[PDB]
Amino acid sequence: AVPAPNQQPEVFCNQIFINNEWHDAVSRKTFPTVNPSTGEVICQVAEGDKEDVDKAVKAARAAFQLGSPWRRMDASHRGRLLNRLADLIERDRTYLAALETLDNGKPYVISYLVDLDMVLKCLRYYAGWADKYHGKTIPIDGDFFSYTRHEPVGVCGQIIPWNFPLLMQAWKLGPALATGNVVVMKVAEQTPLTALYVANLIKEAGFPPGVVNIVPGFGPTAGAAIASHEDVDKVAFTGSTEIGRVIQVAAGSSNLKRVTLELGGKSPNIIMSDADMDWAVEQAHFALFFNQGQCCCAGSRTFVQEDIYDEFVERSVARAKSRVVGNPFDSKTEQGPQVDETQFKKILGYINTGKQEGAKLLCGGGIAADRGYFIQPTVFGDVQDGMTIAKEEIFGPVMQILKFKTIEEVVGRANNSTYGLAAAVFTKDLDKANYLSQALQAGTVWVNCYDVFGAQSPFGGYKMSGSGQELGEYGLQAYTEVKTVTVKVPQKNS
Amino acid sequence: AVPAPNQQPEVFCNQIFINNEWHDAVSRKTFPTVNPSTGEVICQVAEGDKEDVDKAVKAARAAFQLGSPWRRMDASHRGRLLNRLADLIERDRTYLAALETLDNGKPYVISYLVDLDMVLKCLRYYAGWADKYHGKTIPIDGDFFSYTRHEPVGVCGQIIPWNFPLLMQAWKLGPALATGNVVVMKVAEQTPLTALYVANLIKEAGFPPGVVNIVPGFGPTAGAAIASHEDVDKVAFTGSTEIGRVIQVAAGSSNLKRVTLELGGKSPNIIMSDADMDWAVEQAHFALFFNQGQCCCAGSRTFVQEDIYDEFVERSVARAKSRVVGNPFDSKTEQGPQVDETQFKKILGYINTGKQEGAKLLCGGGIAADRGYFIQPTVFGDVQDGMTIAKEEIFGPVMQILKFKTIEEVVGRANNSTYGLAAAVFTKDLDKANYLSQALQAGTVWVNCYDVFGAQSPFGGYKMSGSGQELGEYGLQAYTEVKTVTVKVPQKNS
Amino acid sequence: AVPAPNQQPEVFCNQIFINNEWHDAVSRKTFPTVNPSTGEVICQVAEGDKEDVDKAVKAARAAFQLGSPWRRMDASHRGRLLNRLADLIERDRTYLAALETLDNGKPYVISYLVDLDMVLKCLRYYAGWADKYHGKTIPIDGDFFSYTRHEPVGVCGQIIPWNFPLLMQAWKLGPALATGNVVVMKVAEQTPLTALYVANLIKEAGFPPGVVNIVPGFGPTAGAAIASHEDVDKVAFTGSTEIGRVIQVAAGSSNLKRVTLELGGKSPNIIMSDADMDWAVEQAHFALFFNQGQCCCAGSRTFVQEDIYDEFVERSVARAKSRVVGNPFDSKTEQGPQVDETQFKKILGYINTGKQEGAKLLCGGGIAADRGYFIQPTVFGDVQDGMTIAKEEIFGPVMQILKFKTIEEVVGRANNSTYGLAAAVFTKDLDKANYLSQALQAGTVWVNCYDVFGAQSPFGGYKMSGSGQELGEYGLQAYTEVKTVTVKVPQKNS
Amino acid sequence: AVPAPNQQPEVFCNQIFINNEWHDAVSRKTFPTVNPSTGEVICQVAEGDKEDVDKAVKAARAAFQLGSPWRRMDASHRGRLLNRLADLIERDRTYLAALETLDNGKPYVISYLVDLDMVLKCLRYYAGWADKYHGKTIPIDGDFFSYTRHEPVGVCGQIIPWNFPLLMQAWKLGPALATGNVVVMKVAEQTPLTALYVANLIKEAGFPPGVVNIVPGFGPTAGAAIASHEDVDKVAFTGSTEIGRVIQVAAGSSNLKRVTLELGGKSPNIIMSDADMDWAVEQAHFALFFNQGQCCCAGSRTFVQEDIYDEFVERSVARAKSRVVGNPFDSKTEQGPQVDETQFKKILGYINTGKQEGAKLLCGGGIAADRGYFIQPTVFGDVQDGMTIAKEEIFGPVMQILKFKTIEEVVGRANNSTYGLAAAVFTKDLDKANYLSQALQAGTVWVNCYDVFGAQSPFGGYKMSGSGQELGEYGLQAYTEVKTVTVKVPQKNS
Ligand SMILES: NC(=O)c1ccc[n+]([C@@H]2O[C@H](COP(=O)([O-])OP(=O)(O)OC[C@H]3O[C@@H](n4cnc5c(N)ncnc54)[C@H](O)[C@@H]3O)[C@@H](O)[C@H]2O)c1
Ligand SMILES: [Mg+2]
Ligand SMILES: [Mg+2]
Ligand SMILES: [Mg+2]
Ligand SMILES: [Mg+2]
Ligand code: NA
Ligand code: NA
Ligand code: NA
Ligand code: NA
Repeated sequence: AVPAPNQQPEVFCNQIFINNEWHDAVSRKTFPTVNPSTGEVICQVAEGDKEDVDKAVKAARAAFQLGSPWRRMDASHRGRLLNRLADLIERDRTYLAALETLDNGKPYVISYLVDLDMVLKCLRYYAGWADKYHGKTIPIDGDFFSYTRHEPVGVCGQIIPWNFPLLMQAWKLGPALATGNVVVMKVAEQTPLTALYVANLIKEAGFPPGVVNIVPGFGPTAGAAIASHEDVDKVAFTGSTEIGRVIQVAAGSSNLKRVTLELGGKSPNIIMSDADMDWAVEQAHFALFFNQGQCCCAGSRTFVQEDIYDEFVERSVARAKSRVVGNPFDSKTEQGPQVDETQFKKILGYINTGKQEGAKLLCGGGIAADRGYFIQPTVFGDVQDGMTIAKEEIFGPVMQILKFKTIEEVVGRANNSTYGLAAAVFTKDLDKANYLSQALQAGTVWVNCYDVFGAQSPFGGYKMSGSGQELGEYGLQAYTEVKTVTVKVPQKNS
Repeated sequence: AVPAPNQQPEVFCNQIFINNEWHDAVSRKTFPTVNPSTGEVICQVAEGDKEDVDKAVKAARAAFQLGSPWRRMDASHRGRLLNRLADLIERDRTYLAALETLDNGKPYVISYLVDLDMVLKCLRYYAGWADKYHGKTIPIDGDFFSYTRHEPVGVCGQIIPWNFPLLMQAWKLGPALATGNVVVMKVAEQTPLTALYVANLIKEAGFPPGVVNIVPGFGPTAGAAIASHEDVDKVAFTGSTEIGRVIQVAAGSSNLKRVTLELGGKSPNIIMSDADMDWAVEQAHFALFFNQGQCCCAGSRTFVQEDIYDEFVERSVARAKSRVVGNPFDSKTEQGPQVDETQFKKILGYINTGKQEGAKLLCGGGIAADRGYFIQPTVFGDVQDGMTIAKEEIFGPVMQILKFKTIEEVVGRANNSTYGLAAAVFTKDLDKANYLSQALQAGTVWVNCYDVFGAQSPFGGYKMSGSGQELGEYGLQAYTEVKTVTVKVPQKNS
Repeated sequence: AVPAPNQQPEVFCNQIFINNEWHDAVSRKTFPTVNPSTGEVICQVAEGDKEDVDKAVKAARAAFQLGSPWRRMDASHRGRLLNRLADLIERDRTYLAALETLDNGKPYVISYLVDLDMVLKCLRYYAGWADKYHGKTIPIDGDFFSYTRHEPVGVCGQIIPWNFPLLMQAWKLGPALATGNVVVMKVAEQTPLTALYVANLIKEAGFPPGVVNIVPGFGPTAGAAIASHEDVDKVAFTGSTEIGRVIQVAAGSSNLKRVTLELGGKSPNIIMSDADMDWAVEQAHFALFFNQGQCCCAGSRTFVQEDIYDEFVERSVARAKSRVVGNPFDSKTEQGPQVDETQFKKILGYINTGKQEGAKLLCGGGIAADRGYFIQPTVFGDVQDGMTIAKEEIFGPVMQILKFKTIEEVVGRANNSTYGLAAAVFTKDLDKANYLSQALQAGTVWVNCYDVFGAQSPFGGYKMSGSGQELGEYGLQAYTEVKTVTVKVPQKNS
Repeated sequence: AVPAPNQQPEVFCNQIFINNEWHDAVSRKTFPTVNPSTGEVICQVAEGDKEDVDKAVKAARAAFQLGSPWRRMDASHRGRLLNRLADLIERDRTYLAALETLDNGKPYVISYLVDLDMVLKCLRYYAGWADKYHGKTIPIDGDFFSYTRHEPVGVCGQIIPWNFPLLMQAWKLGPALATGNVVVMKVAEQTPLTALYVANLIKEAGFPPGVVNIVPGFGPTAGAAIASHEDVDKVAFTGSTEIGRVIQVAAGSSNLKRVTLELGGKSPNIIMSDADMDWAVEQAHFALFFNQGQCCCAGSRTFVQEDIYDEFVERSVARAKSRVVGNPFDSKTEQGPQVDETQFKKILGYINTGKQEGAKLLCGGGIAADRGYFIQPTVFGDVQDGMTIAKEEIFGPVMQILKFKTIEEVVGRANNSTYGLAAAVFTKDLDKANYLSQALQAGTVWVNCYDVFGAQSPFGGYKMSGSGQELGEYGLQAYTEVKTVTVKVPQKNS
């Protein structure tokens, strides 16, 4: 049961958030954010740059000073605040889901039942961790008492993408705040609105001024200002592999701040001959097409055993042809438009490359509408490992189906990639499942399912898909500093 | 590759071990220990009673005094001592394996390749834990610094059975010593020899006097004296459910000492129709017959799906008929004699009980030799849940095979038992394996295998099979006391 | 800011709670609960006995069946339910604090700002643990995949005392429900009201019928029925050392159910010569007199260094003389009446004993009013270790002041006790603090403070003060069963 | 008791170690390693460069292949191998200590009693961790079974400095090998010998070929090749802050390999007026002068409270003047030469800068011998924060003594640094110790002691002193990859 959406939600926040106050950019400049379903400008938003980042960093540093309200606050109380924030987001769920759809393009039904639900679950999960991430008392040699304190890392710069605006903001705020850090967040230029509204809720929840600061703006300006800042202790980045390299170099060239990266992928989804056919087809469809194909862990290489290849393909094509593309506010819409014009064109370019290289176009392949950035659900069959569409992240509704024969063969082909974010295996056999989950070089391996995320389970990639993890207890590590205190004692006893 | 055994190993230790020295019982009484393969007395052993236990507890208490060598010793050094003990045991491996077989009856090849290997692995595993079981620093509300110290419980009474003499001794000493406790061990009257020789190695390894004290003797005397002692802080017991009750009652009626119990079982081994037949038959045989059937976790209820029942039974009977029973020092021997006359008679009684209640005797069913306590591998078919042989622990070479139709049905039947030590499932299906491992109410569930123990994995029972665990990190909990220290500080900061 | 109390709160719940419904006792019998401030009957409460306990256990067992709503519920949702209960309790905070004061006797200001605050913080802390108590994946030897599942123990019997009705209920429900167990709680006959009202909130919060069942009644009847029940998996008991022994014996004599105990103490509060005089005096007063002296961890052995003894005593006597005893609903009242006539007489008897044995009566020593169970704040000086009042738990407003000379002396005297629940050290010296905190044999050692509890920090005693812990992560151990699942795999790799 | 050293130990290993074999550099080029006590060449060593690093990486990658002996080896066995390596190093303890002193310059007595002892303790500690670093089973929402596997990161490049040759190699190999990774180590050009001999012991211990590969050579050649290698998964660097930046940039510019840095510091050692004078003076001396002042965590900023400044300085000067500088093989020698000519000159330059900026030269200040690189123990008084010697790491026998008045003041001055490796506090006061340990921004804070390291306690820096940690359980995090496996199950239950 989904409440009727306001297809034209009002925008209340569109400025820079610092010290719980709204500010215009120092330059007074603004940039437009577009509704991808219509191609029309929603509103103007303050264009933050270096000077604005500097103001935000100083406010974060001030809020992080020893003896400040945020530093003195009981850990259990930080949890109370995260829970309060969640309650506020839930109060405004119908509104936020509509705003998310308007700015991003994803179906309102999904924004409401999925994105918003996950935001709530993630913040409430981390609220619980606030007073539970213990340090240790260590039995070192000699007459000493030794223990560790798990202290906050400090001023954390967080740069997020546009595919899951509210969820990415929650994935970053949750562990950072639970562990007592202060934040300077740079939201994506394509989707800054929902995050800004949440900042209003952060203030309402009672978080001390300076604890969370949000600077909307571009990458080479605001984003780079955060990465190269001399007083930013750590930077968490989620986005393209290309910018990930830029971020790591900026950190090494500035103050050696700590860096964590969540990059893209070209995740293999392996269908063994003994899989449940109906289930495997629907899951492989979901694996690739979810969120207009704009998922880092999208199952973009669908490997199907030869004995079931023909039937699997035939059913996959039928499902892709039946997928409803249209107005994201319409309850029947399964697929909305791509996020912007740049992405829209990039996808069309990859489709053209697929055709040129000899992949078999089975359905779709072009624009789905005259207005907005809509693309038809596209399926390529007989894809080979050396093809561009089999190697590069398309980030669109373009499915690649490859044929294989043996389990030893598919392991090697699946692993022959510079990416290692996720992978999946569909089979009824115990031994095959264990053999594959162990052998696949990926941060997450799903068995008989796909895109199953939980605030409790970590999500991080291997190889060039990034470093470190998000969600779960592991997510707390990157936001913690370890201090060992070793005290001389009169006579140590067990 | 097994070294030739000395079939008549000399006995060097047969007294009470206290403060690293050998003592006769205060009464000067001795008891004979019998070789179960011949029915002849090996030698006499000091018969410890209450007064001897009192001496041992006082020695253990003195060695646990604050400032003592054992209390001041670095945790890493306790690990060094455990590793040294393991090296000494390995040096005398061939001798210990033969002495184990002489007093217990198990095949020398098994004593050498299994028992001794597992003793070495247990001690070395625990040596590694000595300096890694950390306490915690806790983010409590207010201006305080709060942390916990993981201290030793103190004087630990350990009462062990006779089925795995050396191994049970190691399972008890490993975690207790790794955490800095002191021990008063009461070994089984049927198999005291190997543990007394290890005491000699404990002294040789460098353990301070009083850290380990061993008192051979009977149960209602020496064992009860430990359970009811006013200065024993904890008692660990492994044996019959019946004596487990007496122990817990003795603890409650004396000084409320902490108690952990490892009792018996009637473990269900479930063979689904899609299982690997050959593997399942051999493993089911091993699951029940291992160690002359004297295993707490013996797969004494073999449930077989109806479609493969006939074939499974036919193959199980052939395997049981081919099992070689004889002199345990002979390399061809698969099964030695039962531990003693009492058990021998108990098993014969159970065999007769099975015949009387209508179970189908398929093979064996009688005495296998003139001398010693040898029983023929026995298999009962068409066993029903309400039969006594399907409910009570026989602890002998007597197999029960039951027929079932569905997975839902077998779950209920397998769980309808007052015991819950272990269980197993043989199937090739992923979902059946996961459905069963979750649904089975047992401490350990094996999938496509049986009796697979690792020093790293915990082992404990559910229901009336006991409480607490042994092996792994979990085995350290019962040997640790948690002290919280909460300090007022000028101003608490994250 | 404390809201004006309803000095005569209406009673809405006074029956047996089973399956989210109210029931009279099978016998139809009821017992009166008295207001300790007036000595008058508040109302009648159903008198649960064995047959009632039998009904509650059956309800709990049914609610725990595999596939039930409580068993299938996501761990995170158990957390949501606990947070909801907390919210309901906060909504009815004013009412609950008043009802607590009416049935128990403690000052309403304290019930509201201390007890209710702690109930909320306990339930909210444990709600956060629901989905965070992980099992392990273990690198066992050989070609196997081994892991542990932390499952609920099952039907947990919880018998609680009268000193902190609401808090004791929270301390028990929090960890038990966070881990998915079902409960059959037997509240104290002296204070059954507030717990019964919370049962109504449990139902309102949405917990499935049978998850929490409450049986008001007497000890030897309802309490013993739970301890000896054949289908209760675990029993947690908080109360007298005497009954603790009965519980452990009942468990061993019945079904070997798991047992944890929290008994009394005779906690030493050590004031060194360099301590802050003013702080130490107020804290020692608090340590002993808090909650009408009805605390298990009361600092009932105040050790004071000779050089500051005279001054400390002088100041301690003045503070005791100024302590306001009267109507608990009056904002000026610091000390309410003792819980009942039995306790009232026991305390007066101890005071007589103190005078007979030569302790120096410095103030108080008699009845404080002709109505209710009020006792004057009493202080005994020059107390010696061998005195009855220095060894036995008085549980009243009777303070013992002892003189000592050296640090080695005080450590031994503090440790020369059958109890070991808590201890405290007041000093400005680093080394003295560390020397004492390590040497004192107590579950909790406070430094420059007393009675500092946090939901995050564990609380459990040493020696005869109990076994196991409550609060913190450690509290989850006793409510968890560990299952090892070991699966044969094709080829294990790191 | 230290065995008499061989003052001219023979060199057995001086080549590149790959696949358990010795190779000359592909270019055939060699470089001389100098004895810092005489200034003479000890021997030539193969000069590894990019091509050699390429061979090492291929060897490491081949040893890491799924199905390889190293990958299939039981975790417990990796522990056995580390323990065996430790035994071999202990067998050759006397020789190794001598060789260390010959190549490095530190006193032989220290090499034997400190360095070798810590190497043994480090390796044995990590051997224990091999089969104890568990993954987790997670209670995620929905009908799924989710767990994590802690897998090795893979090919780890390790670049180490010259101050503690053997210990640095151990600190690196211990955690890397315990977690199943493979190594390509680049030892310091100034001290390559001991590491190369240990490589021989690694082969003897039984480690599979290619698990550990050592490439002696220069930094911009061999070092940079590892940091920029496309097939190196992680790089761990210990050294100058300047090269740390180079490493991080090379990583971001190459394959986004994971990076951990262990840089220098300017650690504050704070002496409060209530400190034990004699203890504080000796410890402050040790803090700074240890290992020729060549310690990253050297107490190079000795803050002394004004009331005790004069006496402290006076006593410090006396101690520095009596410190014996000479032949490291002579038992009376407390300080040997500096590692090389470059360091020797840099230190002399800093002493010159100290005199020029107005620091009061109290003793020493020049060359201590005609031969080798010996420098007189130098002490500067009245040092100000803005001085060069007060800000830059000198890495020599040059002590800075600063005066302060208040605790609040020293906290600010101590923290006003770009570094944050360590700090110390000398005081008898409990509150002062807790106030400072919390307030100091450093990875390690010692209280009434200095340079207290334990294999159990983690060691890592804050700010520009590095990221990540070494030693303890924390040291395993950087060498582990986390894989999440999420499996669809029929019906999840608690
Ligand atoms: N859990 C097991 O691994 C295990 C082991 C051996 C036997 N059992 C079961 O026990 C049945 C009977 O064998 P048992 O008589 O040798 O077992 P048991 O319980 O009597 O003896 C085991 C240990 O406890 C000591 N003990 C005996 N009476 C005692 C007492 N009153 N107080 C304290 N300690 C006492 C024994 O001397 C021995 O050391 C077997 O047939 C089998 O079913 C179980
Ligand atoms: Mg870009
Ligand atoms: Mg018996
Ligand atoms: Mg009573
Ligand atoms: Mg350099
Ligand atoms: Na937009
Ligand atoms: Na025997
Ligand atoms: Na009452
Ligand atoms: Na050198």
